[PDB]
Amino acid sequence: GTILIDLSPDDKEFQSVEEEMQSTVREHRDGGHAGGIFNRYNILKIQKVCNKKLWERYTHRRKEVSEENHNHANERMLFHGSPFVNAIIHKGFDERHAYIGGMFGAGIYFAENSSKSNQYVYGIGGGTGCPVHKDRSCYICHRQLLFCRVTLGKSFLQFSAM
Amino acid sequence: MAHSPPGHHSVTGRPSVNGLALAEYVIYRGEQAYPEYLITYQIMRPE
Ligand SMILES: O=c1cc(-c2ccc(O)cc2)oc2cc(O)cc(O)c12
Ligand SMILES: [Zn+2]
Repeated sequence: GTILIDLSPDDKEFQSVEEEMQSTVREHRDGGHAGGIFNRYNILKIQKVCNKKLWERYTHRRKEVSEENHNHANERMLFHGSPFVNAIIHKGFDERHAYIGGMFGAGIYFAENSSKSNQYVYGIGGGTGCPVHKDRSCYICHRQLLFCRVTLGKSFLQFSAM
Repeated sequence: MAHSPPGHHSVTGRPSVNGLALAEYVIYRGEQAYPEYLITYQIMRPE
């Protein structure tokens, strides 16, 4: 059901997505242990993910949340990095994409910092790094992450010692 | 997969120590996100 449409680097849509990626890189407290050492990315491709069924699933739930929260879906665009990105784009997010042992409970995690989601691309804590070189800081291998539309509704505020 | 705190739809993890870290968020239903853009990239070695 999913088709992927390549965006041209000349397209305003490509440029605003790339800007969000690059401008939200930060330094991490592990000194690059999990996701590598870097201040910026080489963006190779940005594809729009198009799936009618998954979109209608999303907007149906969004309306329910909005209606429970003074007509405010509290919708954000947020990053998600995962070894399962290929399953996600075809089948949608589900419990098999849950971070069972994460800080705030068994749920699906997203970040405002692209570099935070990058720590999860090769698995929890960077796993064993790229498949080819076993390198969490690989500068050669192509990585993928998702920039996702996320309905937060009424969000519980958890201050964390992070 | 856990539940949302009663009467909430998600959790906002707001870093209290590192003033430069941005927020992280958790949803408890897959239908609350749509994977809109797939981004293929390399990280770059600092110069
Ligand atoms: O982008 C994220 C992806 C994941 C993640 C965590 C565990 C999985 O099995 C798959 C993905 O965790 C995270 C945890 C965070 O605190 C922040 C994230 O952005 C993510
Ligand atoms: Zn590699």
